[PDB]
Amino acid sequence: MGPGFDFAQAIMKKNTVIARTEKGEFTMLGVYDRVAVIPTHASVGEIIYINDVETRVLDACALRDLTDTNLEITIVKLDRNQKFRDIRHFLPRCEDDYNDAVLSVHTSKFPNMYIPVGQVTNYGFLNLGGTPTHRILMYNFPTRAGQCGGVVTTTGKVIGIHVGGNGAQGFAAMLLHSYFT
Repeated sequence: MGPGFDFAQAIMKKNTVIARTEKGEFTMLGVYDRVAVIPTHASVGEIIYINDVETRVLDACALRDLTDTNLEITIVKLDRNQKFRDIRHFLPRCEDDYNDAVLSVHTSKFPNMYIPVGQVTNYGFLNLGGTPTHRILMYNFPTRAGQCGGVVTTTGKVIGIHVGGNGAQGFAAMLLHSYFT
């Protein structure tokens, strides 16, 4: 509908796949080469389904900060025959707050879904499902089951992936450029 939705669509149309684990179907962001991200609660194993095709997992790393605190991001290298468009230049370098973000989801349950979530707070610490988590972004939208892995964007930046909510707020894990050197 406007330039925020334009940037979000451009990311969804080229840099997402549908990932299925034993814990559900997730929006999965491809970042560069065969490297993608997914919420750590997806419990990625040795095999994952990518657009309903059986795919070997070459590597999976559940990120933690240097205090050994959960970040809720798993970086996955896929045994896929095709590379993603490199979007690392759209990743922020530092923790920040944002205006006018969009959350975009693409699954069997929610195809072509886009949500203007408004202002995004650097929330920091969250007890996420009982697990102490750092580098959390918050937005005041009543996000639902089926939105985990959703991509959070502003114009020109890919800033996080949706990892949870409390019924009134939604929470995303930050993406930082330094995760993908």
